[PDB]
Amino acid sequence: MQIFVKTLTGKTITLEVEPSDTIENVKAKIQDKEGIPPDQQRLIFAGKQLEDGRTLSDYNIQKESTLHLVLR
Amino acid sequence: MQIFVKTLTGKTITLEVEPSDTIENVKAKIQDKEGIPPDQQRLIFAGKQLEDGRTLSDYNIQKESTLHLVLRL
Amino acid sequence: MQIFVKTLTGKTITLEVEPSDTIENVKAKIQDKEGIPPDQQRLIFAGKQLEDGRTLSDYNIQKESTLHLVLRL
Amino acid sequence: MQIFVKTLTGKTITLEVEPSDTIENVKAKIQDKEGIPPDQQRLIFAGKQLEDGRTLSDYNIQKESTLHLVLR
Amino acid sequence: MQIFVKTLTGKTITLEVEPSDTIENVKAKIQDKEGIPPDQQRLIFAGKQLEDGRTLSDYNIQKESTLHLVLR
Amino acid sequence: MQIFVKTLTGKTITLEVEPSDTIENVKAKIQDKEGIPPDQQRLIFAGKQLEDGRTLSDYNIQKESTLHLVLRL
Amino acid sequence: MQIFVKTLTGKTITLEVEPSDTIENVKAKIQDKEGIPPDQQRLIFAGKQLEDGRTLSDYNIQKESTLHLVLR
Amino acid sequence: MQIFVKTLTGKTITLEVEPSDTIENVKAKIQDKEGIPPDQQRLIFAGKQLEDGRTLSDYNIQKESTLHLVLRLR
Amino acid sequence: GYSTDENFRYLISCFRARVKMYIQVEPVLDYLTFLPAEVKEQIQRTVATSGNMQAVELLLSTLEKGVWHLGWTREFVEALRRTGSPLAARYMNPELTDLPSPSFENAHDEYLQLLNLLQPTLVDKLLVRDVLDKCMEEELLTIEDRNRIAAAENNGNESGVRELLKRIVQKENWFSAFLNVLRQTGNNELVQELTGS
Amino acid sequence: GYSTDENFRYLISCFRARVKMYIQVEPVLDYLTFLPAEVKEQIQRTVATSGNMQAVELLLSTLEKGVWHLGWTREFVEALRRTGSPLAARYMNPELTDLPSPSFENAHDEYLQLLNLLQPTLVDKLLVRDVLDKCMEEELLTIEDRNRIAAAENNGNESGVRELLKRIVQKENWFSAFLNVLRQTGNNELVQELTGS
Amino acid sequence: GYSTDENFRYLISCFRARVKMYIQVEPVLDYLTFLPAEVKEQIQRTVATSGNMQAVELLLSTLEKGVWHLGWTREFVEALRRTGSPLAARYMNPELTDLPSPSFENAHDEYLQLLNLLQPTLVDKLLVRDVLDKCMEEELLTIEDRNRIAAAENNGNESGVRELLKRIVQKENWFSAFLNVLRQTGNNELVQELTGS
Amino acid sequence: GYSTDENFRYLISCFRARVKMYIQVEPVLDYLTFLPAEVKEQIQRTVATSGNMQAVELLLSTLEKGVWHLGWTREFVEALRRTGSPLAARYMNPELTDLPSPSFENAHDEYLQLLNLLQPTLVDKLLVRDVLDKCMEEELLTIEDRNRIAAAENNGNESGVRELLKRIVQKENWFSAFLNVLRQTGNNELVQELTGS
Repeated sequence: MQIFVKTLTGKTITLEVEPSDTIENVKAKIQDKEGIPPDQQRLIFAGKQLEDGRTLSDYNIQKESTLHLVLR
Repeated sequence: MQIFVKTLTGKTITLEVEPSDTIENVKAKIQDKEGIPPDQQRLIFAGKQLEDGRTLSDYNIQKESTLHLVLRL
Repeated sequence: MQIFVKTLTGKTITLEVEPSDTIENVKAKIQDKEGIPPDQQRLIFAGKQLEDGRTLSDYNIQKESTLHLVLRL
Repeated sequence: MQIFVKTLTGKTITLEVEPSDTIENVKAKIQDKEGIPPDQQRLIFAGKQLEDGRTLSDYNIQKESTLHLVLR
Repeated sequence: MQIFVKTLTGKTITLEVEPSDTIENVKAKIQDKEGIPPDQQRLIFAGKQLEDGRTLSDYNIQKESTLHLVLR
Repeated sequence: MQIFVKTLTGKTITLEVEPSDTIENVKAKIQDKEGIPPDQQRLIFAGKQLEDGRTLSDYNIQKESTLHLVLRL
Repeated sequence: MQIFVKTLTGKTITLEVEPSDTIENVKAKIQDKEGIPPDQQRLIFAGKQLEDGRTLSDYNIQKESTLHLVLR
Repeated sequence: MQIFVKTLTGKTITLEVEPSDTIENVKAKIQDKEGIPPDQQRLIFAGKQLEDGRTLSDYNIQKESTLHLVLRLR
Repeated sequence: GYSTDENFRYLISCFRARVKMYIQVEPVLDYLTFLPAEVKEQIQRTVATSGNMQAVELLLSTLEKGVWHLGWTREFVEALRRTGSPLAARYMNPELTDLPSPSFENAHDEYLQLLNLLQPTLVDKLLVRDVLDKCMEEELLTIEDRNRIAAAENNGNESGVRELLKRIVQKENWFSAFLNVLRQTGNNELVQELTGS
Repeated sequence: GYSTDENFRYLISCFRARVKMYIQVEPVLDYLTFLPAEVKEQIQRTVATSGNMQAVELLLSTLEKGVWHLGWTREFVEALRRTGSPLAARYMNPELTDLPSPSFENAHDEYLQLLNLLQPTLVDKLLVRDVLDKCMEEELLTIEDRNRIAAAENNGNESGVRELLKRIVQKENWFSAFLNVLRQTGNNELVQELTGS
Repeated sequence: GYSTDENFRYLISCFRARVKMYIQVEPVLDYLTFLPAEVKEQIQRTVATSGNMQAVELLLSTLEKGVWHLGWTREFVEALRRTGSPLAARYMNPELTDLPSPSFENAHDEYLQLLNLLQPTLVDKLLVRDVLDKCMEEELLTIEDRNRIAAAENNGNESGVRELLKRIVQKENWFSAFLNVLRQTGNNELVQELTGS
Repeated sequence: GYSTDENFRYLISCFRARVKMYIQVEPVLDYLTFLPAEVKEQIQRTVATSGNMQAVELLLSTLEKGVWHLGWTREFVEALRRTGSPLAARYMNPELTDLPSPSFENAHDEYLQLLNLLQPTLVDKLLVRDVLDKCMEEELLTIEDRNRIAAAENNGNESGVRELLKRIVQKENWFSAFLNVLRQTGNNELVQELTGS
């Protein structure tokens, strides 16, 4: 399961993830791929923010889904 | 009988009941497969509360009918 | 004078009358043209059940007007 | 005179009939070309049940008009 | 200065007139090229009957205004 | 104090007046330019009859305003 | 417990207030948080003033209950 | 901050203002940059007429906000 | 000399500006039995949302386009005749006999414009609780129209006068009758302010 | 022996014209949870813009095209059943054991098509002030509809009736029930007009 | 741009929200003679269906787009000054002379919000039958607006007071005037509640 | 970020579906001065044709493309702030600390689906005639909303409720305020229904 995180800069972040993965692990791999501290990170899916505890299955985020990353 | 229960997040789970079950059965077997407290469950069907006392059939649920599972506040 | 009679199903009947004709005459043409008995015709014009004893000129049915035919009990 | 008889499966059924036949006949022509017993047949035109007693012209069935068939 | 006296038969008729001219003048112009004597035609503009006396200026008949013609 | 008066045919007239002027002068001003006698003249402003004995100042007319002109026997 | 306040500017401010806090407590802490002086104000809840010496326990101020404060 | 005023003609005047500046102050800035005297200016912030005595912070005029300028003409 | 439907489509093309003012479309729909119920529903909406006059334009337009069953025109005209909009019936009548004289059309256009101008005067000085009954008695308001006005002045006398002035301006020879109504009732001041004498 | 979804998509294609007369789309939308609130509002506008019958035509269309979460078909039927339009439920239930006999359908298309013909007679002579109370008792009007009628009569009685005669025609066995309302109520003469005997 | 028509257009853009809350569009439609008889009907229907504010928008929108006879912007403003919405007349004047001082606009803008928070007390403890007559001579209610309040008073006092409050807040200097009513009325308790003192 | 535009053009990209629920586009078009008057008509009709939400989609779309005047974003946000719907003012703000905590956003999506599931219960039992007054005490209805609640109540109570529930779900922290309205009126049944106490 790969999902598309798109940033303000415009470059899209594609993440090889799994429905079992929690939000933090999604935030965790962003550190590796761009060096953005997770505190700054806050993911948005269809106008819904992502609580860190839940997993990708809780939000019905399926294959080839689009995520939004907003900083500050 | 073969009922869908739509949780608020949308992760619907298919059920199989007897078309005249007491609501305690359908409530109980949710947590058997889903895991939310057998009292936190508040089932909404056609804009109506589902009180535990009545049976499924009296609320006139047919097959493939969907119940809405909203958590107790 | 030319009159159109439309039944409930949707078909029309082409009539030949004249304003001094009584309703029974119109119903009489309804007899031999398609075959409904005089007691089985109710004639509705402009939302008015036409009285039998009257004549067309009483209701002012002009040329190529339309009469609605409703069968009775 | 011709009609199209749509079924659930989408395999439209075509009939070469004449407006004088009763609904039984089109309910009997389906026997000759599909074999569904006539009793089970419920034949609809423009959202109106076709009474078996009446004939097709009585329902204003015009040339190559569409017809719906409901089973069981 | 041009007007179009549209008719029942559909053939629009184009009349060189002048806003000084009165209605009977264009009705007289019906004699020239139509052959309908002026009495039994009844010219109409924008849902407004054109009188016997007044002039087209009085009814605001400017460039490229259309008239209608009802007979009998 | 440019003002306008509107006839019902759609034509418009332009006037130069002063706020304390009587309507009589305004009506008489219309007559001089179009010939309609002041008896037949009837002036409507702000949806009311304009009395002859009063002035524009009484009826709060400003410049560039448009009055309405209607006639009667 | 927390309560909301809406100044006649309409703005929503989250406050931390206990029902052990009377009006004299909240009168300054809104001034401390915003700067509307405690004597040039008045509190509007359920369409009413609020007495300075009384506790919010008197007034049935549930958690998340929203206030409004005015400029006298 | 850096706020904008829209005039009737269309051209917008950009001001180097900060929330510490009162409306009298910004009205002077319009005059220094455009030339309308302060007594003639009436500034509008989204359907709210701006009082002369108060400051931008009183009206929650954030940076890059906008103003509408209407002049009591003849 | 053509078929009645052809020149009737012409008449609602020529006099469309007139009859858009004279047709009260809410009750004429009860008689148009040729109109599919999905159209009478739409027109009964444009009456409710976009005003009566924009509904007549829709009604006439949906009458031009689209073929209706033979014999519709006599139904539409008899509809206008007995929903209490006789003046529109004169124009629509394809026999073209009771069509009013142009001076009548010219005058009653002038009186209408005069009524629009003086409306703020009328609305502030006219009490419908005292003028409807005579208007019924003078046959320029229908039972349909009195019910509408008497129910549209429950929210204030003035709002009823707005409705009364919109209705009567469709009746035949309405001005003379309307003045007669005002004169017959005690409301003598208006006619002095309305006819200028 | 087939999928329940495709059975229902078939019925709203067969009985589309039949049912759009019977569905009151305004209240059924409360019960439709699968429909996005973006579309539920477009239909609520088509009610206000183009009348109920052209809104159902949109509602049924937006169900036929567009995949919804499984189990919606039962929700729609229980929407129709308990929104006060049970006659539409029978034509929707893929258990076809409940639809009315063909003679009943024809007997109620005539009784409806007769009601349209006699509509001007009713609108003149009917008084919804004393018909609403007993129509509710005879269970052919829902509390949603009584509010609508009693609020669509505020602009006159005749506007109330035209709203009443659109609500009645959707109910079950209405004609006999409606006449039973008219017989007990003082409107006895309408019966002789409406039944012709 | 030194044209008055174009200046008035821009002045609305600055104040478009304020005027919508300050215009009673039912009366102002009388004096707008230049408006077509059709648009004047559509706006009265927008009052009934989608609220007064979406009607004033239609009134405004149709004013700017589309030319009118020169000098209409004073006909429009004078209409608002005398149809019981004088406060919008203050804003609307292109020469901008009579624009309320920003101290006044801000102070009343929070006064208006104050009433909204005090309606549940007002609608209870205030009764229209004993305040309307006094409210007239203070000149913050017109004959047009008095009838509606007396009309809305029919279905209970509470609906009457909700109509009075919706109506005074458009009048010039209304809060000070409203208090002068209350203190001169038996509701001397409310004036303590309105300003706290 | 770097620039106010690309900040804002991207905030409507992320939160488009979250504000579509929250923006009431009819009143917010007043303050959007930068929008050409011809673009505004293109939206004011989409509100009329295809409901509010499909119009906000059109509005936010027509901003994400097309150059606009400098300071348009802060003009847009100030529109949302003072149009009475501040919830979308949190997301649209190029400043980030305004936007709500993810539990708060979640907690309300639950409080929203609770209405969309219990709406038929609410619609039948709620009476906007008396609950409206306390709804504006909690300031959860604006000046513009109450006009549309009061106007939509013209045709039946149920249309009032169906429109009330469409409004209050756009206010910040409404569920707790809405219950306070329901508890402090006669509707102690609904609060029992909403929260299952």
